[PDB]
Amino acid sequence: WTAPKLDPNTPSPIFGGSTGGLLRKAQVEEFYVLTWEAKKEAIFEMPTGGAAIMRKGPNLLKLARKEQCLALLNTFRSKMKLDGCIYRVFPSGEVQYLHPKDGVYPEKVNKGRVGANQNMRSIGKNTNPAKIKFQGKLGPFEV
Amino acid sequence: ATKFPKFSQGLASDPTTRRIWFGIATAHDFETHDGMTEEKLYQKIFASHFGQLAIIFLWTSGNLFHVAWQGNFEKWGEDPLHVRPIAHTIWDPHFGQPAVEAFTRGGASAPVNIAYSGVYQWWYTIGMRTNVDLYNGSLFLLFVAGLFLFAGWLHLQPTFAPAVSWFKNAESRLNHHLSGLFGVSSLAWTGHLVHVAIPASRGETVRWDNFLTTLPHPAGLAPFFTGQWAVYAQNPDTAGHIFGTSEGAGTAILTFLGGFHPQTQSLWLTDMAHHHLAIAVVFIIAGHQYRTNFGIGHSMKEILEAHTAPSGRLGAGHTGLFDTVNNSLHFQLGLALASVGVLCSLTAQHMYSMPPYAFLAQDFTTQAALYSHHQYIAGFIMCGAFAHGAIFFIRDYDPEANKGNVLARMLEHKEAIISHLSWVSLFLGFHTLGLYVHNDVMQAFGTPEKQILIEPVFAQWIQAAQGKALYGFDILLSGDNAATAAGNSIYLPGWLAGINSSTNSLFLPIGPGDFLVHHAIALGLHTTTLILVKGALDARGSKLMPDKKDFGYSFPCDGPGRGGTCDISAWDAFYLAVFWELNTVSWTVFYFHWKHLALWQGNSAQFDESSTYIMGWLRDYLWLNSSQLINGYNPFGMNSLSVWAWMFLFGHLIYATGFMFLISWRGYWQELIETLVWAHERTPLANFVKWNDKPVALSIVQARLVGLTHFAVGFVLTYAAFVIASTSGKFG
Amino acid sequence: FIWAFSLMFLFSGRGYWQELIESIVWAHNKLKVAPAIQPRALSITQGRAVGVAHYLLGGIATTWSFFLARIIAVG
Amino acid sequence: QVGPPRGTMVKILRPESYWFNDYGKVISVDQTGVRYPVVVRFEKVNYAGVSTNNYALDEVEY
Amino acid sequence: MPLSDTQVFTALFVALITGILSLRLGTQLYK
Amino acid sequence: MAASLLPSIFVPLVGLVFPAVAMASLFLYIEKEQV
Amino acid sequence: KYGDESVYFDLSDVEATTGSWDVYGVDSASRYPEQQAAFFEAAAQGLGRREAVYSVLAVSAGLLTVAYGVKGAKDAKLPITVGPQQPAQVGPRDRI
Amino acid sequence: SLGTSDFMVHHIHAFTIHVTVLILLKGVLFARSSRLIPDKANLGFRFPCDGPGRGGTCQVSAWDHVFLGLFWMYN
Amino acid sequence: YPYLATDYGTQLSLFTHHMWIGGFCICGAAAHAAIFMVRDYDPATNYNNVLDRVLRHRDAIISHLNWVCIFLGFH
Amino acid sequence: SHAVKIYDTCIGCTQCVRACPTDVLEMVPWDGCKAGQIASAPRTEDCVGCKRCEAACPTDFLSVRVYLGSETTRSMGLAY
Ligand code: CLA
Ligand code: CLA
Ligand code: CLA
Ligand code: CLA
Ligand code: CLA
Ligand code: CLA
Ligand code: CLA
Ligand SMILES: CC1=C(/C=C/C(C)=C/C=C/C(C)=C/C=C/C=C(C)/C=C/C=C(C)/C=C/C2=C(C)CCCC2(C)C)C(C)(C)CCC1
Ligand SMILES: CC1=C(/C=C/C(C)=C/C=C/C(C)=C/C=C/C=C(C)/C=C/C=C(C)/C=C/C2=C(C)CCCC2(C)C)C(C)(C)CCC1
Ligand SMILES: CC1=C(C/C=C(\C)CCC[C@H](C)CCC[C@H](C)CCCC(C)C)C(=O)c2ccccc2C1=O
Ligand SMILES: CC1=C(C/C=C(\C)CCC[C@H](C)CCC[C@H](C)CCCC(C)C)C(=O)c2ccccc2C1=O
Ligand code: SF4
Ligand code: SF4
Ligand code: SF4
Repeated sequence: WTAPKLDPNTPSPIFGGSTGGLLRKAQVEEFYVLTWEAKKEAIFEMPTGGAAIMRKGPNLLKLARKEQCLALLNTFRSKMKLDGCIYRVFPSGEVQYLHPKDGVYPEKVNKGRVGANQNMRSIGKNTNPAKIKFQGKLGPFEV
Repeated sequence: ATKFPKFSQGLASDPTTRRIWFGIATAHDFETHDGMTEEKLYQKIFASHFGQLAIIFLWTSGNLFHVAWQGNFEKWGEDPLHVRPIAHTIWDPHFGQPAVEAFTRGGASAPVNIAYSGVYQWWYTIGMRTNVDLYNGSLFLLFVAGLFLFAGWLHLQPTFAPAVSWFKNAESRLNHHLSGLFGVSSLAWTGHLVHVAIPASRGETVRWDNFLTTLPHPAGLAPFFTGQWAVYAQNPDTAGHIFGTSEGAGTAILTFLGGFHPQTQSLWLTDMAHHHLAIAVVFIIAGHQYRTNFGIGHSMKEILEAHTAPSGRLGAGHTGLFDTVNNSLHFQLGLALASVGVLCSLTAQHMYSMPPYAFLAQDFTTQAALYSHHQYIAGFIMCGAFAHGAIFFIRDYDPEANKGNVLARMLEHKEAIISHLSWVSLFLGFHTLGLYVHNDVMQAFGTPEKQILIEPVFAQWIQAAQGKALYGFDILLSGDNAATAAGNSIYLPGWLAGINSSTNSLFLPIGPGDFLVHHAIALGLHTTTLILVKGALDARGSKLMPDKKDFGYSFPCDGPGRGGTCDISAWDAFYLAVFWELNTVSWTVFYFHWKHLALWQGNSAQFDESSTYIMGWLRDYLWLNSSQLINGYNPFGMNSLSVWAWMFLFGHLIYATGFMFLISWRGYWQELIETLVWAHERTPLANFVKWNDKPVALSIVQARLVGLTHFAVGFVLTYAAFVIASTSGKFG
Repeated sequence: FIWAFSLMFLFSGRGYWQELIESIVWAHNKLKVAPAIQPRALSITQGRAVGVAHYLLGGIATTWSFFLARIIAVG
Repeated sequence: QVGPPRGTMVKILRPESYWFNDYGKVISVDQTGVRYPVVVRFEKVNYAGVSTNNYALDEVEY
Repeated sequence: MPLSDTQVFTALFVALITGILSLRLGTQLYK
Repeated sequence: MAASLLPSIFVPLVGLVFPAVAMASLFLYIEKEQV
Repeated sequence: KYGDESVYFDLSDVEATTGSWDVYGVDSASRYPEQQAAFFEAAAQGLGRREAVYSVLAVSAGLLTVAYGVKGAKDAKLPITVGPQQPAQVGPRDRI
Repeated sequence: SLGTSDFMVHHIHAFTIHVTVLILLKGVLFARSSRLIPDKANLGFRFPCDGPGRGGTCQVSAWDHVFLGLFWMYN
Repeated sequence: YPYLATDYGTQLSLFTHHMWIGGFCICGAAAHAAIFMVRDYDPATNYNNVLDRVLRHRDAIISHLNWVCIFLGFH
Repeated sequence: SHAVKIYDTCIGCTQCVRACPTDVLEMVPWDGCKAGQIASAPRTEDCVGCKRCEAACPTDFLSVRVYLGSETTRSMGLAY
């Protein structure tokens, strides 16, 4: 995984339209793009609602939330055993490689990942909130 | 980001309508504010106390001004038993001509509201007679409120702002509050009663103009400083004394007659002056207990430190609790709320039975309204006390510092406490409900003689000890022994006259219905205490969620995992206990109201017959006394109870709307709002207008609170409308 | 009564009841009465199910008793 | 080999554990110097439905 | 005897001053 | 004279005017951007 | 390109990708008569400023409430302004 | 006969029917997914929630819609 | 039935009974519609049919129904 | 956003990671457990707070914990 995969203009799945697609948030704030390689043409379920047909080869799909993209990708991986990546696209026009964020699915341990938000202690060894009183602390968990 | 959560960045950056709601909600939670030091916390609390004290005094001044300006205080004073007090004029543009013609009561020439707060009887008893006196009082309290607002402003400036250690000075604060806030205040009130209220009760008006010229006693201060203090009790008021006149008026200013003034059915004003004097002496003495700046007095830390049981049954005793109480604002708040709620209950339970205000016992609607008021306030204050103690256990409790003291011991045997609370609650509810259902069935089956009617002989035996001669135990004051002989020198003739009279409510006769309802009350108190103590002791963690102290006082849940953790927080324990508190207080005030209504119609047999089974309460109390209330307005016009009918139905509405927030939960509503967002975004001519904050459903805790608030508001308003309308329809 | 009793299941949540069960289970374990089948609070779905079931039962049976008593007595 | 032998009943000392102050059979103890090597099996399930978890050497007693 | 109009308006002006002072206290609290 | 005048002015003042200004003002502040 | 077959993503055509479309708007510069436009420009000459509108509405609120409490309520013949003009009634226990 | 009270009560009936239909049809249509939870089909027909996240996801399952739906039906 | 209308009690009872049965059965119909939708619904066999298009504008249906519901209640 | 913390009782079973619907959690190499891997939460900004990780964590008490904090758009799970 030398570099993240770039985002081309690949064909989108066949869909008749729905009212569950992108709202104004895509225009003002952000929206997410899911791209996957399909082994064969098949009918999948849109996370917004309705049924769509994915095209053989690469597909591109823009969705409102990362959760929708990841739910659909997890469906593709667990049922159809496909591979896919997610991008975040801002209104300024800069995309952002999101899934898996390493080139390796997070459930598989991969070298080079650095532990973030790890407390090297058990849950009961957290101090009491009275000891961190009047301190800029989120809670006992962040000390 | 926005400016409204000035105290919360995390809410300022929130892009949804939850920002507004949580900035409203967390406004007064100063301890969780960004960049909040202890010094700023204490200074802001001090100035907020100044602020709402000024609010209290403005409320009192407003009551006085409205009674002076729009009320009928003089005329009411002329005929207290045949004049309905006036609260304030109504200027409602929505009134129709029948409403304007039906709300004109008293001698008003405009629509008015009939003051059911007892302020008329109170102000008449304290010597106020004319609208000018009430106006002067209102203006003075306006000045006092302005003074306290200026004091809050001044002590917020850096020169005058006090440090944390000034607040932490416990000894000086308690010395000054006991001696001066309590003691000297009681002395000054005694001086008022002796100089103004008693002379006004005996006919002569003593205002500031003739103050300093009319001696309150025929002898001056010679009996005082020569130690002949019994001269001030030489000639009390005659039994045939008319309040506010000189017929049968004595000269004694301080005495301990006891009982009630026969014409007003209220406490003798000389008794209440002597009472406040004795309190003043006791509290001025008490306020020299602690050591501040003069090398004498106790140290509270060392008092607690030296009280450790030698056998170790209590563990390390109270060692380490001084700093716990003093550094914990939530511990202090829970203690203050606990005490204040107990006091409010005591006021409810003592004002009905021992009315301190002239012509208050004869005005039944005011008595009922005051009892309901103070009991509901007390129940809420109690719920707050326990909630703040749970908050103390989360935020302010230090297990390392409190190691071995009674508090850590409470944590150690919390399961025993909760389990025995559950046992007593289960026993009380099983047996009380079973006896009520049994009595329901026996009445239903036409054999009321087979009811389990347990005579409450213990309470009756107390009453016999206290002078009641109905039951015939005749042990302590009803019998002839040393206790009664000692009592029969000063107080006991008046007390026995009061307690053995059928008219007053000093110690009402007790029956099996009173047994069953007091056990229902005990059920309610034990269950509410179960919920609240469970919340407080499991606040810091339980087996379902060991690390509950890391999530704060109020959080929604810990997810559906581990079986489900809905309503797991101590805040949620409070939220659940408020229902039981409302239920218990309603039981108590239903008992009060029905027993007193039976007394006031003169047929106490109705309650004594129908209070043993639930259908009797549903029929002869709720259904029976709701007739005139629901007929406040109807197709055949309306009367003066139409407002209370509307409020009755209003409270029903709020109660039901609360049920919506309590039963339906967030996630149905979130999806519904999502569809609504789509609709508004895709509607022509409406997409021109766009929300600044993203509309979202109410959060879980927020909606639990909103539903609880609606539940409680509808509860209180419905019952207030009922207790006032029924009592005024039957008695005015 | 059954309608008001349903309000218990409706207005509350599983976490509280589970902790109360923990205290009661402590009391049972104190006397060696601990059941082999571990006591558990109702599931959240079951709590809602019980709440709606008792609510419907109490409301409908109240209306049933009211209607039948009224219409039988008046005739 | 360190820690309790396999098959012995160990009293749990972790305060947050569901089986705190309860007894469970030792299944295995990891000798590779891991933080929680002691695998303890429990007759009764927790709220998550599991019957086992890992403990340190000072979180068990036999 | 009803309150004189001068009495009502004097008390109302005192109230207006009290309200000004309440605003000063509120602003000071908000800092 | 106070009794015949002041209610008819202050009831709309406190129940229509002051609410309107207060709600508008609070709205303008709450929606006011942080910067 | 956004216009390609089965392509609806374009970092150059961000507006079409995100759906920010003017559905019914029209950019025609003039629809009204010019002098009518001039009249209504002059009729709202000072009110085009938001704070001028704030002053207008504050003054209007004060004048409407004063006039309603002095003259408007009486003119509308509200029952509240009309006196009770009926004999009074006494509550139970002969309490007026 | 059918006077104004009959008009009002019949429009009430229609209101209450339409709300019950709202709840039930929302549960059926959003049984598999929503903008809040897209992966709701695999959570099952009868689950309590998806967690306190997303602001709180209580009573999202179509079963919970039948719960509220049942309530309004009763009403 | 003979002497049914004259017996007001049985007539009221039958009306109320069958109303409650009807409302319950409708709520169950919604529940089993949702159960089918979660469990037995296959997007492959429902591509552009009458059900899939309902699922593709459920937002419009629910928003219009909710609007209708609000309107009806308010009025 | 919310706060997600991983504690050293983690056995590296990956169930928290597989349960996460927003890809907040990932497995990293770690010598502390037998499996040789601990979870981590780099993309904490994407945590909606659904607490599926806590539901899927077998260790008693949980090795992954989610503490609800400041609510953002992503945390609120809004498509608008
Ligand atoms: C908190 C005490 C209090 C309360 C509850 C009331 C209640 C009422 N007053 Mg009274 N009033 C009060 C104090 C109070 N007043 C005081 C101290 C004065 C000055 C002497 C007045 C002078 C006054 C007049 C002259 C008139 C009323 C009128 C009214 C009625 C409604 C119109 C109105 O609100 O105008 C109130 C008018 C004001 C100018 C505001 C006065 C309020 C005080 C000074 C401040 C109270 C603020 C409060 C503590 C904190 C608010 C913050 C937040 C909780 C909202 C209503 C019965 C009118 C009436 O009878 O209509 C039928 C009427 O004509 N009031
Ligand atoms: C003689 C000295 C003195 C006096 C009078 C007071 C008085 C007061 N202090 Mg204290 N204080 C003092 C010295 C004193 N202080 C010292 C030396 C310090 C430094 C250590 C402080 C530090 C201090 C702090 C830190 C705070 C106060 C506060 C207060 C106010 C509390 C409100 C109150 O009175 O509730 C009303 C209470 C009573 C009148 C006594 C209660 C009696 C019971 C509950 C009721 C009995 C009532 C009775 C039966 C009649 C009721 C019915 C009748 C109305 C019909 C009060 C005005 C608080 C504040 O900020 O307010 C501005 C506060 O936060 N004080
Ligand atoms: C002297 C008394 C006192 C004091 C100083 C405090 C102070 C505090 N409490 Mg405590 N509390 C009290 C009494 C008190 N409370 C009582 C009596 C109760 C029981 C009801 C509670 C219950 C309680 C809970 C459960 C919690 C607090 C919390 C807090 C803190 C923050 C309050 C907040 O969130 O913002 C201010 C609160 C609000 C703006 C909400 C008020 C909403 C009300 C209920 C609406 C009422 C509607 C109205 C009456 C209807 C009008 C009539 C209708 C006809 C229209 C603060 C330390 C919270 C906290 O974080 O503690 C650290 C917390 O979780 N308290
Ligand atoms: C009328 C309504 C009602 C009733 C009866 C109860 C009853 C109870 N609540 Mg609940 N509760 C309610 C409303 C109600 N609550 C509401 C609306 C709230 C707000 C959410 C609460 C909140 C609440 C909390 C938070 C707590 C309670 C607790 C309790 C118990 C208190 C102990 C007691 O009285 O035991 C006596 C028990 C009863 C009266 C229950 C009914 C038992 C019946 C009579 C026996 C039936 C036998 C008969 C053969 C049945 C036939 C059925 C057949 C078809 C199978 C009890 C089980 C506390 C608890 O668990 O304490 C241990 C507790 O912690 N409740
Ligand atoms: C839609 C019908 C309707 C409306 C609009 C009103 C309106 C009014 N009535 Mg009428 N009334 C009605 C129906 C109605 N009534 C009916 C059916 C009855 C039964 C016959 C009555 C019986 C009646 C009586 C007996 C009296 C009134 C009075 C009043 C006035 C209250 C004075 C005021 O504004 O105080 C200011 C408003 C309040 C104090 C309300 C506070 C409530 C809020 C929600 C509390 C929480 C506040 C919170 C902090 C948020 C604030 C936001 C704020 C910034 C905007 C007002 C003109 C009173 C009056 O004229 O006295 C002057 C009076 O005494 N009415
Ligand atoms: C609590 C304060 C309060 C007060 C003082 C009023 C006052 C009034 N309301 Mg009510 N109202 C209130 C609260 C209040 N409302 C609330 C909270 C609600 C929601 C439930 C309502 C709902 C309501 C309805 C639905 C209606 C009224 C109507 C009226 C008007 C009756 C006049 C009349 O007989 O028709 C004669 C009417 C006229 C001659 C026209 C008068 C037009 C002027 C411009 C009004 C002046 C009012 C005010 C002083 C200035 C603006 C204040 C503020 C916006 C800045 C009167 C001005 C009725 C009406 O006709 O009002 C438009 C009516 O239909 N109100
Ligand atoms: C009496 C109690 C009550 C009330 C008023 C409501 C009201 C509502 N519910 Mg709730 N609900 C309740 C109890 C209640 N529910 C209970 C106990 C349950 C069981 C859990 C539910 C379950 C529930 C669900 C599951 C759903 C609803 C829905 C609705 C809405 C239906 C639309 C409607 O009524 O038109 C509009 C609202 C009303 C008519 C409410 C009364 C308002 C009156 C007319 C006042 C009008 C304005 C007034 C003058 C105030 C302005 C002045 C003021 C500022 C002073 C509405 C918000 C549905 C919904 O939201 O979709 C539409 C829905 O899906 N509710
Ligand atoms: C949670 C918590 C809290 C709170 C708590 C509470 C709220 C409690 C309450 C409590 C209470 C509320 C109590 C009460 C009590 C009472 C008492 C204790 C009483 C007594 C009495 C007596 C002793 C009497 C005697 C007598 C008689 C019998 C009669 C006559 C006279 C004489 C005197 C002889 C705190 C903060 C603290 C801490 C933390 C936690
Ligand atoms: C011109 C004129 C007029 C009018 C007048 C007026 C308008 C007056 C007024 C006056 C006023 C208008 C007064 C007021 C007062 C007020 C007050 C006195 C208030 C107070 C408040 C408070 C005290 C509060 C506090 C607080 C809060 C609650 C919040 C925050 C915190 C604090 C604490 C700050 C008329 C038309 C009639 C006639 C002609 C002439
Ligand atoms: C009805 C309802 C909603 C929908 C309610 C919406 C989101 C809020 C409605 C607010 C509007 C703006 C009307 C508010 C009317 C109030 C009288 C205004 C109070 C404002 C104060 C700040 C003064 C929920 O989001 C919810 C969530 C969890 C459990 C139960 C429920 C629930 O029952
Ligand atoms: C009361 C209550 C409980 C507690 C109820 C307990 C767990 C179960 C109810 C008691 C039954 C009766 C226990 C079964 C008893 C055995 C069958 C024993 C034989 C009976 C002999 C006594 C005769 C919840 O678990 C709950 C969960 C979610 C929302 C609301 C609630 C809720 O309101
Ligand atoms: S509250 Fe709703 S969401 Fe949070 S746990 Fe209980 S059920 Fe699941
Ligand atoms: S956190 Fe719980 S689930 Fe995620 S890996 Fe560590 S142990 Fe397995
Ligand atoms: S909460 Fe939901 S999102 Fe945040 S980590 Fe746990 S699972 Fe992934």
